[PDB]
Amino acid sequence: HVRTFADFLVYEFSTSAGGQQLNKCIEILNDMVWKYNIVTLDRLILCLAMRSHEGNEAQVCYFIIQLLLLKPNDFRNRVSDFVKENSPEHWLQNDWHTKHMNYHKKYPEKLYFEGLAEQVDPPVQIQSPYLPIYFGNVCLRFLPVFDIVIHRFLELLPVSKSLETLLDHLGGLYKFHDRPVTYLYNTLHYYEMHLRDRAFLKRKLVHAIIGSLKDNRPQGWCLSDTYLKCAMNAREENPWVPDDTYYCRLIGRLVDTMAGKSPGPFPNCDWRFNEFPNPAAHALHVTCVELMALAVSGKEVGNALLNVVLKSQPLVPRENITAWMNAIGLIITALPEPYWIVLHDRIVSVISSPSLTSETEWVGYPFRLFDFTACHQSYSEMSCSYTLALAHAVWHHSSIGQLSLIPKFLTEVLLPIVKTEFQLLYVYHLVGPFLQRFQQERTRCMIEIGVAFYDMLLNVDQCSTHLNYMDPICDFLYHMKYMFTGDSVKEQVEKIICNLKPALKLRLRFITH
Amino acid sequence: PDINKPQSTHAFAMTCIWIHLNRKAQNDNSKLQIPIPHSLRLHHEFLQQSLRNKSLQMNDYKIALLCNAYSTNSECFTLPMGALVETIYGNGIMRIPLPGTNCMASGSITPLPMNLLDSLTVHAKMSLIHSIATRVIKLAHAKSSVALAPALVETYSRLLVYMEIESLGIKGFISQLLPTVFKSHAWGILHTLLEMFSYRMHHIQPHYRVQLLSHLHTLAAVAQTNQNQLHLCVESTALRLITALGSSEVQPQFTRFLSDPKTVLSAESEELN
Amino acid sequence: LLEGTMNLTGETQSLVEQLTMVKRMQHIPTPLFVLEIWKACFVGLIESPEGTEELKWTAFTFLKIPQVLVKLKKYSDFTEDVNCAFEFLLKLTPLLDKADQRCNCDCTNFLLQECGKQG
Repeated sequence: HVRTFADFLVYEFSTSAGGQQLNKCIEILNDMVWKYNIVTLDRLILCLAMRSHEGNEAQVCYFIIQLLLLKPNDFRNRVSDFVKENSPEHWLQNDWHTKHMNYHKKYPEKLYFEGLAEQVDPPVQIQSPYLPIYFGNVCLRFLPVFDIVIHRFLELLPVSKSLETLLDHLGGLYKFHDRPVTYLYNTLHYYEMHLRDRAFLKRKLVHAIIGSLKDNRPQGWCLSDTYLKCAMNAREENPWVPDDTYYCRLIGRLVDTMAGKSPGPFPNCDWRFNEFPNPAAHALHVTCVELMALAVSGKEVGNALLNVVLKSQPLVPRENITAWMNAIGLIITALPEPYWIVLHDRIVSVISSPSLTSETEWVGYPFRLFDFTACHQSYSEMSCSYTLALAHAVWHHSSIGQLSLIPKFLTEVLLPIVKTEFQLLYVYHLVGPFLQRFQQERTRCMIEIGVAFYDMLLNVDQCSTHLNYMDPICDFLYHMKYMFTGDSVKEQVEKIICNLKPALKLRLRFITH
Repeated sequence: PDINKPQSTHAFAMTCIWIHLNRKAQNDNSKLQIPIPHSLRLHHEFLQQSLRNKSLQMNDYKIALLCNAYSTNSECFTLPMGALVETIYGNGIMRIPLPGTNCMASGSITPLPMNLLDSLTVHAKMSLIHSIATRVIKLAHAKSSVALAPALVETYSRLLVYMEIESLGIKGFISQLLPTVFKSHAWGILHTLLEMFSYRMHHIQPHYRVQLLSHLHTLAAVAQTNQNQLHLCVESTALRLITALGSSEVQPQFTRFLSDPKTVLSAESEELN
Repeated sequence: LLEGTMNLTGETQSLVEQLTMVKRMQHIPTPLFVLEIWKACFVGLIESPEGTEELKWTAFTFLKIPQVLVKLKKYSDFTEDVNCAFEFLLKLTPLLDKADQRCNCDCTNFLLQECGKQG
């Protein structure tokens, strides 16, 4: 019923002339919703916001919501009193019932068309007994609708200023929100495309949510000091671009929280009544929220996060770097796609290094050149070891959805670049360990990786005179055949096998069967 | 030591341990009698004289001391247990007026705080939960129009947090108390349970959540949910639960209910789905 | 590292004869020998704590080992082996960077000039 009326109202407002008519219409709408209490405000606004209009009708309905919220003084004189006489912490106090009585007697609530009953000229009285109400009011019933209408407003482009004024006037409602941080995280991660260009709106949103609850919670619970000091101020066409020390501080807070410290960078809380079961989860969510809300594009942020460990950087001591790898992987996997997509370009850059193609001074094992545990002694050769370690760490903490993007990259980009055997060994070391996960969850990816490996071997064999490490390669191929792929990749293998050099053909007879 | 410190309860714990073992000496007393240790008798002297006195209240923690000492007794536990019960229940003390028309509740408004609630043992906890459940189901079967005491519903909310009691807690409650209260056809106790669900928990396991949502759709559809308050409550809880689902848990949760999708979604309201 | 730790005041003849004896005992190519010597010297320098021990280690690794290399030349083709060992050593960027940032100067340039002085 209410949705059809909501559609009628927006259609009427799409045909209503602007001026005094609009003001009187919004006033009489306020009167129906509250002066007679025909319908609770939350249901009516949810019905208005659950429309699928196209063109200017969406703007008309959005503007009608805006006029119904902020123009009306009566709605405001309730949320301010509620947020001034109540606090989110309920388990720590014993005098809540009388405060509820005071608030409810200040503003009576009618749910059985009471106000509509009194206004009738004949005397109409309601005699249906109520039911026990211990926690209910209009503000808490309206709060989820407020969140959903914030989402609807972000879906459309020219209604940014309405969002700004709505937040600036009703930021106090979120003092009682049960899970505000996760709401921010999901909202910012879901609308990244629509918010990469509007940095001011994103800054306003995050600032309002954090400053809503800046009094009850202890100091430094969500945001860092440097961000609350520099970037908190209004922009002046010179957005605060950070140096590497800021990123180093963020990663250090996460590894200190996860490792376990008695003082702790984050003050302790009662996890029984919070939304985050563990300190580690809370730290991960707040770090992701703070890093994702910057005005810098994703590529530079991701590149800086990677360069925290790649480049020679103090404040990161040795014999502890695996924890830093862990923190980087956990943070970068939760960020949206434009941030973590830079690792492919990093691998492409390192595979084209001169030390892999021409400078092959090291005639010994390349097997120990790629073992990062050799960092125990001072053998961190080049970025090859560090990039290999980060690729392993990032792909370990990633889901199958992120890993499914690997075979296309392997068969499209790296295929026409690998010429020598060291690059082939590098890609083998890079891809090998995750065949288990691939076979568990997606067999098509397994087929693609097998055929890509065979094609790469053929290209290297055609373009290279000889292979000094053919025995490990043959052993690895036999292991892959007898463990993971079984006998599924058969038809596409004989054509590649038949064209190889006679020694490889002699040592790969059993592959075809 | 001093009683006001909760840690001193831990100090008395070993003494209570001995008491429990002597209670196991109640039956088969002729086999394996173990005498009192030397240093414990001075401590043991205090508790019995405390038991003999008839001035016990939450000002100190001696009420919790008695509960921990005698939880395994059928005659010594009944006095402290009741002594908590009428205080958190208001057994006919007064009729405080709830907001709206025809809403009468008991005069008790002060529940047990966290320090006192966490100063008890698991057995006393489950005994209290069972007693509260028995009287609330008794009120539901008696068709009482009197609203329950606010202090006891706050205590009810504060006793479901503990994770160790899921055998007796949320599973048993959702499985038994809710269908029985629904079948009693009261809709006052039902409304109190629904509003407690809405604004008084944070950690509920996903299968309990989906079962509760299916219960709401069952109760929401039939049983004449035409009264404005009932549908508002049901409407509010249907949107509060749906909008709070975890991102990575919905996929393993809904794959269990694939055969009958009608139990997890509504028909009358398009807003929910 | 053992020779540089304790008996820094000993005669270099014993060190030279021990190094040649070890080289003969297990077949070691010359570039690997020189690269291992330089890497051992640098890693011993880096781990030295602040104080007179750092000064002693710097003096050892920048003064004494050129005479060891000169005596190896005299007892023993060696020039290109030294160049090859140096180009191996130059690949290790993080070790050189840590050693450089510890001593607040480009120690590689000073080492190259010192070895060039010896010819």
